[PDB]
Amino acid sequence: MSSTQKKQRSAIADVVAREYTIHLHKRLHGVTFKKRAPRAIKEIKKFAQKAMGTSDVRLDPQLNKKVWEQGIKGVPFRIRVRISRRRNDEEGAKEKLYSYVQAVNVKNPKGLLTSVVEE
Amino acid sequence: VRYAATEIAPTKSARARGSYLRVSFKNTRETAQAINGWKLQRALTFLQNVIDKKEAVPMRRYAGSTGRTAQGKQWGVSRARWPVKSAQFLIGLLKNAEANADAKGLDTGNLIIKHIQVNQAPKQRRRTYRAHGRINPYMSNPCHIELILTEAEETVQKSEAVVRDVESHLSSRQRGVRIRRALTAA
Amino acid sequence: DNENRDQKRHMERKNANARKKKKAEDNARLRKLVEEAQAGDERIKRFRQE
Amino acid sequence: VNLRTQKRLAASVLGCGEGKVWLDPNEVSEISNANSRQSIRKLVADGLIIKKPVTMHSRSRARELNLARRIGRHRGFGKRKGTADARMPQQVLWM
RNA sequence: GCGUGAGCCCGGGUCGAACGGCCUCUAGUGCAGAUCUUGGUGGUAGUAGCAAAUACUUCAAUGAGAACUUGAAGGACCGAAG
RNA sequence: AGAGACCGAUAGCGCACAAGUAGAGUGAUCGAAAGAUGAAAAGCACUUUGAAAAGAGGGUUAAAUAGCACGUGAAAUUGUU
Ligand SMILES: [Mg+2]
Ligand SMILES: [Mg+2]
Ligand SMILES: [Mg+2]
Ligand SMILES: [Mg+2]
Ligand SMILES: [Mg+2]
Ligand SMILES: [Mg+2]
Ligand SMILES: [Mg+2]
Ligand SMILES: [Mg+2]
Ligand SMILES: [Mg+2]
Ligand SMILES: [Mg+2]
Ligand SMILES: [Mg+2]
Ligand SMILES: [Mg+2]
Ligand SMILES: [Mg+2]
Ligand SMILES: [Mg+2]
Ligand SMILES: [Mg+2]
Ligand SMILES: [Mg+2]
Ligand SMILES: [Mg+2]
Ligand SMILES: [Mg+2]
Ligand SMILES: [Mg+2]
Ligand SMILES: [Mg+2]
Ligand SMILES: [Mg+2]
Ligand SMILES: [Mg+2]
Ligand SMILES: [Mg+2]
Ligand SMILES: [Mg+2]
Ligand SMILES: [Mg+2]
Ligand SMILES: [Mg+2]
Ligand SMILES: [Mg+2]
Ligand SMILES: [Mg+2]
Ligand SMILES: [Mg+2]
Ligand SMILES: [Mg+2]
Ligand SMILES: [Mg+2]
Ligand SMILES: [Mg+2]
Repeated sequence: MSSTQKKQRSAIADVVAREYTIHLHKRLHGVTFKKRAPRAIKEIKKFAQKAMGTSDVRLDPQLNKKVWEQGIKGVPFRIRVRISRRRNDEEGAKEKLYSYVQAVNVKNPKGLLTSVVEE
Repeated sequence: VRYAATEIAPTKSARARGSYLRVSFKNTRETAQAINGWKLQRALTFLQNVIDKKEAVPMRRYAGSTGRTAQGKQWGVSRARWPVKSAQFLIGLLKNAEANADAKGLDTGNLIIKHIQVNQAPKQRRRTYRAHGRINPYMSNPCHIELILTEAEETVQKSEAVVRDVESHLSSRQRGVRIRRALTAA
Repeated sequence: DNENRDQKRHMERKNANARKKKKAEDNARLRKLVEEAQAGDERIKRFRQE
Repeated sequence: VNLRTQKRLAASVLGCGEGKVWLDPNEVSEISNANSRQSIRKLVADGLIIKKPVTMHSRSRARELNLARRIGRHRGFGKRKGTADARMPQQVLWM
C-alpha cells in the first residue's frame, strides 16, 4: 500500500545522478570483431535501463567518441560514466521519465567505487 | 452496401468495412479468428500488445512448417506468430467502428465483436527471373475486412415448451387406464 | 465558408504544430519555476540531514 | 529540408569537392532558402559556409630515413631485392 | 409428381422482354478422355528462399510513420592498369 | 444497289472497338486481346470519423439486389453462421 508513497518520495528524489563503472570486457568476450562496437552501445543502453528502470536512455555523443575512439575491434576493458535521471516534459509520452548518460573523463577507471553526485 | 449477416438491425448496432487492403490474407484471417466474441476494450488492448510482442496469436489452419513458441501454450497450441501489419490495419477499422458507435449514440461501455469477416481480393501482377531464361509469376493476395458490433444482454431464464406439451390423440384403452389410476390415486 | 472539410484540415496542420510546440514551451516554463522553488526551499535541506 | 542542391552549388563556387564544405546545423532552415549561387557567395561571405582544411600528410619519417641512408645505416645484405646490375649498372659506371 | 430409362411437369427465391405445344421440312444438332484447343482456379505453401564485392554508430530537423531522407560529429573502403 | 430456311462476340473476315493497331525479329516477315450502367447522369448536396485512401449517416431513381472494378452473374476455389 506504500508503493505510491514511495513513488511520491521519488517525486522529490527523481532528479539524481551517480557514477558507474561498466566492465565491457566481461560482456564483449567472444563476439564477432565486426560487431563489437555496435554491440557495446546496446549493452550500455541495457545497463542503464537495468540500473534506473526508465526504459528510455539517451546517449551522449562524447560517450560515442569514447567508445568509437579506437575502431570497432578496440573497446576499453572498463569505462566510467555518469547516469542522471530527469523528467520528460513532452505531453505525448508513454512513460514520464528518461535517462541521459554521458562520459566522465579520467586517466584510469581503476580503484573507484560508485558514488552519488551531489551539487 | 450489403453485409454478410443481415439479421442485425442497423439502428441498434454499428458496422464498418474496408476493401482492397494489401495485407496477407492467411495472417489476417488468423488475427480475425482470434478476436471473435471478445470485449472491445480487451480486444484493442490484446491486439495492440501483439504489436508490442508480449502475446502471440495462435495459428490454426495456415500453420504448415512454422516455428514454435512458449507464449501459445495458454491457447493450448504450440505454433503462434506476430502479424504486426495486420494488427495495425485492424486498429483502423476498430477505431472507425467506435467512432460510428459514439456518433450513433449507443452506449460504448459494453460492446461485443458480434460479427467479423475476412475475404479474398483480386490479385496483383509481378514477374520474376528464375534461370535458363524462364519467367515465373510473383503474386499478392489482398483482402477485404468487415465487422459488426452489437449490444450485450445475455439474460434468458425461462421457457414454456414443457408446459406447452400436451396429449391430444390418445387411445381408448390407455385413456381408461389413466382415468382408473386417477381414481385409485386421488 | 470553407471549401469543405479539406481546407480546415490543411490549416489545422499548421495550427496543430504551432500549438503543440507552444504547449511544450509553457510546460517547460512551469517546471522551471517549480524547480526554482525546490532549489530555494530550505525545508528539504534540513529534512535530508536529519 | 533537403540541402543536396546547396552542397553542389557551394562546391562549384568554392572550387572544391562536397566533402570539404561545412554548413552549421543551427540555421539549416534559413540556409535552405538560398536556391542560387549569388546567395551562396553572400552566405560564404557572411561566415555561414566555410571550406574545411586538408588532411595531414607529412614526409618527416621519409626524409629522416633519407638522412639515415646518407651515412649508411639501412643498406645491409637484407634490405636489397634487385641485382647489383639493376641497382647500379656497369654500363653507366663505365659511361 | 410422372416414365424401366434418355427426360418432362409443378412449388419457393433472384431477375427484366420476349417465348412455347402439335404435324411436316432442314442441319455446322447430344462429350470425361485424344501428353486435345482457349480462359479461369487449387494442394504443395505463408514453404524453397531474399547469404559474392570487409561496415556501421550518436544527436538534431521534416513527417501520421524513418536501419536504407537531410545536417553535424566519429569509424571505414576505392588506394592513381581507381 | 438489292437480297438470305447463313454466323451471332472462343462464332462470323486476322479486325462489330484510335486493327494490319499495340508488340517481337538486324532483316525477308510474324501479328493479338478488347461490345452491353440507366428512359434521362438525375454519376451521391451536406454532416461526422479518419494522415490519406476510405467508412457511417444522409440523398437521386420504379430498382444502387444497376455506383463509371457498373444488365443478367453459373462451376472449379474461398470466408462466416
Ligand atoms: Mg568462440
Ligand atoms: Mg504439413
Ligand atoms: Mg518438417
Ligand atoms: Mg525450413
Ligand atoms: Mg532469379
Ligand atoms: Mg538471358
Ligand atoms: Mg498463388
Ligand atoms: Mg632500372
Ligand atoms: Mg655488359
Ligand atoms: Mg431493357
Ligand atoms: Mg460438329
Ligand atoms: Mg469438357
Ligand atoms: Mg469415351
Ligand atoms: Mg491450360
Ligand atoms: Mg524460410
Ligand atoms: Mg543463396
Ligand atoms: Mg557482402
Ligand atoms: Mg515531428
Ligand atoms: Mg546499410
Ligand atoms: Mg586502403
Ligand atoms: Mg596508362
Ligand atoms: Mg473474332
Ligand atoms: Mg469474352
Ligand atoms: Mg480474330
Ligand atoms: Mg459485360
Ligand atoms: Mg456513402
Ligand atoms: Mg472523400
Ligand atoms: Mg430489378
Ligand atoms: Mg441488375
Ligand atoms: Mg468482378
Ligand atoms: Mg453485374
Ligand atoms: Mg461454389
